[PDB]
Amino acid sequence: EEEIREAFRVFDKDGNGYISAAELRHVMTNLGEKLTDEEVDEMIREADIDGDGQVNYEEFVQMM
Amino acid sequence: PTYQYNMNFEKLGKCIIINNKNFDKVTGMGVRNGTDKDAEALFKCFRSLGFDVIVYNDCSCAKMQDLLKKASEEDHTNAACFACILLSHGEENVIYGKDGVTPIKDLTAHFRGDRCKTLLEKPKLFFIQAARIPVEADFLFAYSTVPGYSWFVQALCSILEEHGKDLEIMQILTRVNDRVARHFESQSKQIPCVVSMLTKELYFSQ
Amino acid sequence: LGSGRPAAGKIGAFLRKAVAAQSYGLMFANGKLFEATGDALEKRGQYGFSALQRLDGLSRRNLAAVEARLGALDSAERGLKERIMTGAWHFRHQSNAALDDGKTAAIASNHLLARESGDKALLSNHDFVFFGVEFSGRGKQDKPLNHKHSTMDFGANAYVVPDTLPACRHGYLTLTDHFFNRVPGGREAEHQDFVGSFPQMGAETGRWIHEGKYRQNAPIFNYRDMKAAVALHLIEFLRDSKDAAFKAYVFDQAMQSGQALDRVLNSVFQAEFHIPRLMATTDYAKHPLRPMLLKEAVDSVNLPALSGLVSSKGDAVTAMWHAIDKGKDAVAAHLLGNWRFEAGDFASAPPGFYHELNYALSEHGASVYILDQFLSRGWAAVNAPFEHVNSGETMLDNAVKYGNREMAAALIKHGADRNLLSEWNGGKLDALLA
Repeated sequence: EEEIREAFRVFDKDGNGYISAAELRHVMTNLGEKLTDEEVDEMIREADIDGDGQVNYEEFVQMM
Repeated sequence: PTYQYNMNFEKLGKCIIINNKNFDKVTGMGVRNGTDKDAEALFKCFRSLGFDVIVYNDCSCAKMQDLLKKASEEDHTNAACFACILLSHGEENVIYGKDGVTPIKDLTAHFRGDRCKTLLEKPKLFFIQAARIPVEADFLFAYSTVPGYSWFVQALCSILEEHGKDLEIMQILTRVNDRVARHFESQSKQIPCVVSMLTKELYFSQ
Repeated sequence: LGSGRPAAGKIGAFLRKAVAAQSYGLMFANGKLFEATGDALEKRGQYGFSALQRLDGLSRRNLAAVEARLGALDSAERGLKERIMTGAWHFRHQSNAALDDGKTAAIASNHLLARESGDKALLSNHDFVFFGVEFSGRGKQDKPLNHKHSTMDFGANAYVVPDTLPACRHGYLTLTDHFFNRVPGGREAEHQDFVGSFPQMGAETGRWIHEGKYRQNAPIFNYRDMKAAVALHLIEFLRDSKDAAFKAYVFDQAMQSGQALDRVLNSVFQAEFHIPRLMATTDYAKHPLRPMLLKEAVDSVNLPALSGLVSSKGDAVTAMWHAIDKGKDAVAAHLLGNWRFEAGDFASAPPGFYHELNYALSEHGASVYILDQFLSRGWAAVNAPFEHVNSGETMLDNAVKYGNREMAAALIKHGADRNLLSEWNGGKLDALLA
């Protein structure tokens, strides 16, 4: 449960907080579990609370 | 009198079908889905009986008033009777137009015996379907306040398409009340009411 | 190459857990049925993980409810439970639209189509993809046993996915249709020959399925409790059943075969599986069950299939009328060039169409594209009033009646006499032009 906060930070584009949005797109497109490219669109839609092109992994786990 | 309305005319009469499916945002009412299927069933059914059915979809309150007003001012000498069908929302003695509400008394206002001599001594049929009263002479109302998934219109057509030319009008509407009463039990005890001011029996001969 | 490659699966397992929490968040917050039973939830802009925590909370309540109803299970009943517990399932979704391309099958829900452009207020579960559950376990490429769910033939193509897909970890199942929770009688059941061999059962199938005090409280179970629910809810029916022939077919022939078990579970219930938001995968199976018809493809916009369904100029005209009524633009575009009609082709009214040409083009929800391309070619009169429905009114009458600003703009652009409207339209036109 608490280890999920560490899960996003292992491949953070910077160091703390903001993660690249297009990075998470290509990560699920090839690396990790072999996901489908049609599903990738809907995952980033609800993820990016900013609604432009970034990842807020710290606040997203806290909000949900 | 033969205790039976005279049906020895050219045309059986006029039949107006009001089918208000969509309503304005000012009214705060939703779309009546499936009422296009009710309007199609009522058309081919009353046309089979012998009426000159004309359909009007999504009429305003001023359109509905002038529509029946111009209808009552027509010549009904060669007409055996007259029928009117209403498909819209309703509350208490009022139905919903696309832009507001109008009372039932104003829809039957210009159809009184003094204001319509050509339809005098002839029955004026009124079938109302209102989801969520004037007493004259030779008038009949079929008031139904039960929404359907409608059961009333489908039960009325299924009987008129089977016994519309052999049974009396009360025998038809009585079996309609029993058909809709069966649907309350199967769920797939609200029953419409029949207000009758008829002086004779109503049959549908040519 | 450290511990990041396995941990990369967290991204995805967390996003599918957040996207699924939104579809259930719409069901609990906006569901009218869940307020009567109190199972509703709060309102948020982005529904959190508490929506999924109430899914497990609701599933454990319904599981413990049927568990307390029976409790003492018979020895032969314990074997039937493990039979269904160990049986892999195949979920079937039917439709008429080409939802795959030969590599990936993407099936969107009824709500995801709205962001791109009654029952919806009662449940608010339209953010889920509907599936008919088959319990054969004879392979994903095996022929679909059941063609209809709740007497509804959805389409001619069946998209089958096994329960091994990761998206099923967050789905839920209802014993029948979540809205209409009444498994029909024997006369309405699909496989009539199987039910006909068991008489005393056909009178007990026509029932309402529920759990709570309200009749509409359709039982809801999560993936962890699907098999334990349909098994116990079946035992609850077998114990109350008076049929000596059917109470022996479930303990003998149904546990041996996978086809006999499906015929039992598809007749006692009408299982409905739901997957949130979207169901996109490459591991699936598409079986063309029946031939598709003309109207079937026009409504679901299946243009590749529509190319072969039209073999004459009459079938092309008939297909065009269906696109005008249902309001499909691309369907009219393909029929436009492949078949070159004339003005007199669409002059009359086809059989089965209770509206005429001019009124259908001006109906509520009609497409300006279907209308503009129809007036540009001149295949219809511009100001000829209707002679069957709303007589005495023109095209612009309906355009201003419903308030469609774009439809009124193209009608005047083709030369619509602004003085041909009735009194109930008058000068309201200027408020819609600009």
